Amino acid sequence: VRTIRYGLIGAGHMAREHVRNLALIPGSLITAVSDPQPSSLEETVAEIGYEVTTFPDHRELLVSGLVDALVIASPNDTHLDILKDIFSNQMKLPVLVEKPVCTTAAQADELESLAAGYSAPVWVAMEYRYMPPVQELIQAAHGGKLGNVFMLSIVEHRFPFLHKVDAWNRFNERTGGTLVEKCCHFFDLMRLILQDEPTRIYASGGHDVNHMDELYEGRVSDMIDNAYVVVDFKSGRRAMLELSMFAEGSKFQERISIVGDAAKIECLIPVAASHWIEGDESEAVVEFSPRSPLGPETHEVPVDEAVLAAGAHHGSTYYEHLGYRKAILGEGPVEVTVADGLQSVRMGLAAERSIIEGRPVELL
Amino acid sequence: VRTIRYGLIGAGHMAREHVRNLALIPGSLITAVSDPQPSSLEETVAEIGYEVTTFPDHRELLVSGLVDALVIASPNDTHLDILKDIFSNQMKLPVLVEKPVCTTAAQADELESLAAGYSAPVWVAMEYRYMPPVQELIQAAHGGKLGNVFMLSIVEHRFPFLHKVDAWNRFNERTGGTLVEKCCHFFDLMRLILQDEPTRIYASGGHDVNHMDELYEGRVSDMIDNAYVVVDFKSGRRAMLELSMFAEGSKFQERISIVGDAAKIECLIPVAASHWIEGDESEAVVEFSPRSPLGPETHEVPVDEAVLAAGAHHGSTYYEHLGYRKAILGEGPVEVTVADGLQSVRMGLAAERSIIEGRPVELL
Ligand SMILES: NC(=O)c1ccc[n+]([C@@H]2O[C@H](COP(=O)([O-])OP(=O)(O)OC[C@H]3O[C@@H](n4cnc5c(N)ncnc54)[C@H](O)[C@@H]3O)[C@@H](O)[C@H]2O)c1
Ligand SMILES: NC(=O)c1ccc[n+]([C@@H]2O[C@H](COP(=O)([O-])OP(=O)(O)OC[C@H]3O[C@@H](n4cnc5c(N)ncnc54)[C@H](O)[C@@H]3O)[C@@H](O)[C@H]2O)c1
Repeated sequence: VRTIRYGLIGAGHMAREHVRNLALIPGSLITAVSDPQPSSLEETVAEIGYEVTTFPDHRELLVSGLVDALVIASPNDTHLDILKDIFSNQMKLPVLVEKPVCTTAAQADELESLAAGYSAPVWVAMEYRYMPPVQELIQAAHGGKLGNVFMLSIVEHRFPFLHKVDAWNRFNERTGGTLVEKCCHFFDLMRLILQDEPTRIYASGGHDVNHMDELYEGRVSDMIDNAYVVVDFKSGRRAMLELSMFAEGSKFQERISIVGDAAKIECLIPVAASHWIEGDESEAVVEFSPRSPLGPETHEVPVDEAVLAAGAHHGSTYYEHLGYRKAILGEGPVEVTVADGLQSVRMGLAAERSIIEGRPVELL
Repeated sequence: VRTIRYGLIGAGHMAREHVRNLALIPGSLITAVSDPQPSSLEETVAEIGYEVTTFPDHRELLVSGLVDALVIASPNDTHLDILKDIFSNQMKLPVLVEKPVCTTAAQADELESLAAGYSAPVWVAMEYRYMPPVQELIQAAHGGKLGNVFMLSIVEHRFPFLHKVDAWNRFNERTGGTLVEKCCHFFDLMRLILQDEPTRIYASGGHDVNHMDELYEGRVSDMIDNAYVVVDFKSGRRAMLELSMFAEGSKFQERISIVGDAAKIECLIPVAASHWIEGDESEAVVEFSPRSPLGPETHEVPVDEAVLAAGAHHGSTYYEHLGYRKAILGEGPVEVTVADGLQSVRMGLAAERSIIEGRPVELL
């Protein structure tokens, strides 16, 4: 072993996944949980399965001395404030902070300065990359099987935003926008696969279908439910994101395609069985499509049954935690830094502005 | 029966497909072929299989008195000139004119005026819609199985521009640009499926891979080989086109998806036999993906063996000619008018400007 005491700031749905995944990793002990909602604590405690000290407020937790490391899985607009507390705390602990790291540019601007002066690891929890199918595509791109890389397409086709606590995931004011909230993953993936930095974004999107029967003090959701985004990079590579939140019918929730000048590669990621028909479970597919001699190659990508049953992310949360652990113990780097978190968000924020004011947006 | 005498102005590769398809349609007689290149004439005649009168120049053909209707399958920048001759000819005849109808805005502007004062049918040969797979998508969109329609995605993944006669298809000056030349069909498809008009268009693209090694008086092809295009419509529907001319590896050359608020529908078009592996004759698929009860429905869509062997367009050219026949006999409408042809071109021209400038462009 070699034990790490973990504290959870925020004890909702994703917290419980972090729990189930920490359960598979020896050396991992949860010792403190913070949540302003007792019903959330009761359920999260039940899931953990052992005795832990609870707090309604994270400040009491920070100075409790029960924890070697933190996990933040509270609503998006809370994230910066909690971090500012962690940064100004005497103790100075590692943090895994759920995405989005930020929800506005004011925050991004502020966070950027503070994080520079902090001495403990900060990892932004964008796990998508450790999905085994996506891992293949990343190594295939990086290692040269595609030749020189130019195009990258991501298509997400999925169900409407789920029902959460105090319905915080309904308004842009609280989420950063659909493209920040659900899409910072894909904007980071772009940077990772293309090995490049964005120069420009343009998007078209609407709120066309969803959440039209929900009032919250008389108001309907102001958020996007579909969009097309186009990103240009400093070397002239280009990428595109397509989103529909009313395409749950799709066997495959994500489709990721990368074209280079020697070959093309695509992956098809199924819907989580927890969201699909029971029995009609599908396995993920990767297709390698070379130009040079015509002859595409398809193959299923399997994971571990336990790791996959640990969450709704095809085992990725597990690996994410293996990474975080290593970094705490100085046996690996932070793979997903604040910087990364901030680019992913500024990318979404830019995209949101573009839909609003019918112009592209420059990135710095 | 009722026999129709057809004249072909231009006798290259597509002309021979027009021939092969006219061969399947009873009542179709070719009587005159025009081409400045006798190599082209002798092969096109060989294909026809019977005796016909040839001309080097289309003007002699127009006043030959052998023809009830015309087909234009010459290089793009010739198209307006030939039409001006047809429009001013004493005997005013029906015309099927290959796409692009135009190559510049000056021409679009001019053609628009002239074609209004011409009294014979003018049909722009964008046959894509009659591909049986695509037909299902259009009826499904129009007829309501998708609910209200919002998104349309087109992915073309194909080979570099081919070697043509006197190599006319290499410079923007002669083609109108890649987005005009090879993409006007998809811009028309958008208008057709969405049943709407574009308000705005934006694209990112480059010349990144292809034709770095053909010189024409010392100069390299100045044409795009990949792009992402985004179109917004007057009702808030949107569409996006992805093009790579270096993705010949792809089993499926086209992928079309349409998302509405009850269901999604996709079609996959294989590479034409003549361009694919020998033996690997894959068929097109259509997948219906409802939201309401999860349960996707897939099925292969066949074309007739002869109709499929008659062309490189999944049988579409045949149906196109069934329509053109009716219009010649004044028993049927022009399904694809000059107006349609002109929007398709202006859409590409707009997209070309957008890549160049860096801003979206307004459409009227
Ligand atoms: N990594 C991923 O794949 C992924 C997936 C979904 C959600 N998330 C992120 O997880 C976070 C929310 O988790 P969820 O989706 O389970 O939502 P949830 O509503 O189920 O959980 C949020 C919890 O935070 C509590 N809370 C509210 N305000 C708080 C505060 N100021 N401090 C601490 N806790 C507070 C709520 O009472 C609730 O118990 C968001 O940042 C969201 O973006 C990440
Ligand atoms: N699916 C489609 O709709 C499709 C497919 C292929 C080509 N096309 C169109 O067909 C045209 C090109 O035909 P192709 O691809 O078979 O090319 P090609 O180069 O193989 O044949 C073109 C022929 O036109 C002749 N020609 C040149 N100048 C002429 C003139 N002034 N008058 C008459 N004939 C002339 C050439 O000598 C040659 O014989 C273009 O407009 C192209 O966009 C359409």
